[PDB]
Amino acid sequence: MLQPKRTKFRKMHKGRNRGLAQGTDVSFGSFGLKAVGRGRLTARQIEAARRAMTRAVKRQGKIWIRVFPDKPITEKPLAVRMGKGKGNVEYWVALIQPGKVLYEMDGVPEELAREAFKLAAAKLPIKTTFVTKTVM
Amino acid sequence: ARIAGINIPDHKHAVIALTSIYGVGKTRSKAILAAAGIAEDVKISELSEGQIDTLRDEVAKFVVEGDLRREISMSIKRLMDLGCYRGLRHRRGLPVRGQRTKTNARTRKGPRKP
Amino acid sequence: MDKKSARIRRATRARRKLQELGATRLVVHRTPRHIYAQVIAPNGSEVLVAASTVEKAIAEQLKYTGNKDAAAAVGKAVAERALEKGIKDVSFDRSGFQYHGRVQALADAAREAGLQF
Amino acid sequence: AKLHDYYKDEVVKKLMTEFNYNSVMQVPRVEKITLNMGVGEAIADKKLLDNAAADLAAISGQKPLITKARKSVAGFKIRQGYPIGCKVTLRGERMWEFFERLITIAVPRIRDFRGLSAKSFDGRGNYSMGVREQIIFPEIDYDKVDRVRGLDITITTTAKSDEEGRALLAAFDFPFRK
Amino acid sequence: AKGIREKIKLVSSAGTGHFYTTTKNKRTKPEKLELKKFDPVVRQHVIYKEAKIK
RNA sequence: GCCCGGAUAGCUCAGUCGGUAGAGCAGGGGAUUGAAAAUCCCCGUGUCCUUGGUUCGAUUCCGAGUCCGGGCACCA
RNA sequence: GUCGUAGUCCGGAUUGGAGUCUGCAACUCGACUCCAUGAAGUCGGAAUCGCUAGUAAUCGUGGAUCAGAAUGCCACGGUG
RNA sequence: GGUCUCCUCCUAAAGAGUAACGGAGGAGCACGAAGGUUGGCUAAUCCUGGUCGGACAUCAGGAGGUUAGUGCAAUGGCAUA
Repeated sequence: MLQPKRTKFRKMHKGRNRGLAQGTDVSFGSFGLKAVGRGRLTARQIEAARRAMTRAVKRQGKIWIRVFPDKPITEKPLAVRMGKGKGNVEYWVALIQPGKVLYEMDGVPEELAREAFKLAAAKLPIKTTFVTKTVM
Repeated sequence: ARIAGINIPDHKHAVIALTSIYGVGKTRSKAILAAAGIAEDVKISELSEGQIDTLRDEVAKFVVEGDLRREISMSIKRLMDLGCYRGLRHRRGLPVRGQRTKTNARTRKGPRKP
Repeated sequence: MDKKSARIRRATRARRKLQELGATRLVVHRTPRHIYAQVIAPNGSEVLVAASTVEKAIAEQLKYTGNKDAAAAVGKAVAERALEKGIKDVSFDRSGFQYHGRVQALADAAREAGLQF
Repeated sequence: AKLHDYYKDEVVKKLMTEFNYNSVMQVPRVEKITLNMGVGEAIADKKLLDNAAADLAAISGQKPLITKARKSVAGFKIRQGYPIGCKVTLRGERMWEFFERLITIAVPRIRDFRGLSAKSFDGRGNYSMGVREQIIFPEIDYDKVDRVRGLDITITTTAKSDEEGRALLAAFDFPFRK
Repeated sequence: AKGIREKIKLVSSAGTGHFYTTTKNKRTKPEKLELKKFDPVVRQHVIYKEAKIK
């Protein structure tokens, strides 16, 4: 929903490397933004994605984007490599190809959400199953 | 020395030790000192004839000690002699105000009779 | 009892089946009215047994009155003598719950001429 | 003895008709009571209030339990180990005793008496009594009271439900208000 | 560890026989008293008052 | 950036094996003075720097943070 | 004659209950009566005031103001 | 600067084991009992009631199911406890 790359509340560890695979989802609201093409949101992106999902029309409509981070990173200044890794301060959500955005409101959204896609990290179609018989 | 007779409240604040009298309370013993000038922070001793005795003046306005109780015991009986529920309960040591005499009423009824 | 639970030491020894295995038990029962007993091979052969009050024995309803060390004792006697074979084989009587009075009279009723410990 | 008989003899059959079952077994029975005082001295529970059970003891006629404590560290300066209780329960014949010694003697002991709390049934049948002090059940020289931290007591019964009850208690109980 | 306050060593001993048996103890905790059984060179157990007798 | 220490009353500071914390000053109310001081009497409204944890319970104990202070950042 | 050194048979503040008299009228804000309540106070640091004889000390009595709110003020005498 | 022994978990590719100045913590004890055995007993927490409560104190029933407790880390284990 939001990102604020709100930390997962606090710490409890902060390590692990990476590894991606396959997406796992459908829809919840009405309009959607399918992922496709592996990658990882800078989290800071989700903020940029949302901050842009409302310019002309008021905050009207229920925007619900649904992807949750949890993934500290960490980097190193201009130093050698004691292989520890300083703080994280980045947070790159793992995103393989799920797809998550919701614009609970009747309208044209395509040209609306795509207005924010360029902010995203990679390419991502739309597709919107207003409803449900796809999956029991 | 005892103001309203008997009991000499000594070595304590005025009002606080004034209530010693079997008739006045935290408020009453207080309301009297005002029109008496006598402060509360002053121990009865600290006072003088024109201080401690003066208190014994504006005290004859209210009823106190012995007869106060008697005048009440009788007044009580006045309404209690009548076959009213209150009396019928007053002469049995049962709550006449509005408590559950069916249980929990030690101080009311009296000791336990198992 | 068993109502409130079963998660009690009452089952601790009943698992005599392990190690002791061959070790046979008596079980013995309370049930205010009777006492029961029965003796079977551990678990590998429940296809064994003894006798409870077994009404028919001398009369028809096992003509006995009482339940103290009097009736309780005979309550075992039958399983005992009737199971003469098993005695030296070392059985065991499993308290079930408590080892006092009724079950005692039942257990010891066997110790006399039977169940060599 | 005293009162236990009022039960079968002039108490069972009222219930057998009112509410109306068919088994003199389903007739609402009275399990027990269990008294117990409470508030203990966080620090002072020792000489102070050990004579607190001395009362509940003879008041019932048994041996108090004084109980213990199941609370850890958090805000109250006690660490799950002190006595601070009494308990004392009666289900035996001596249960009817303390009964025939309640309704009759001092259910009505305080000037603020008027009956028993209507709305105090445990939700399924039993009722928790309370009251705050005095002895109400004299059997002491009475020149020694140290306002011994009151009395709770909660008569336990096989009452099926809240209102199913009431009519049970409401059948000897000469004290209960109106 | 070897703080003269906490756990120390208990030489222990028996009554006539010249055995040993060792173990640990304390100091502040009630002491200046001890005795168990333990089995000697041979035979029966008994005695073994060790050091610090009742 | 690195290591070591400080953070307690308005100021400057002292203090605690873990449960209710102080001093000098300033401040305040009396006093004495013609009036100010100086002096005399009586007075602490401290969330013990922040945030996590141990605990029944944390100013105290454990980890981290900000801030200050001392030292250091060298060959190149 | 009593009570016998306790917070009392001391001292009366306070409060409650209900009452009187003034005056249109007494909640705010009155004097007093009865009943009950009966506190502080067990003579007071630092420091400070008056008093040289009918004085200080203590005990009452009256009056001005005034419808009715005096322990204040003015005044009188007893004991000393 | 930090670390040099030992104990727990991840890395560690579902038998062992395997590294890095890799990610997190603990030990350098305690205990005449905190061991042995025998007999016996089961959490935490919430709901309704209960005097001395107004968040939690002992009592009563109910929901009461490793979410309790394990002498000290973590893992594993524990009701036959």
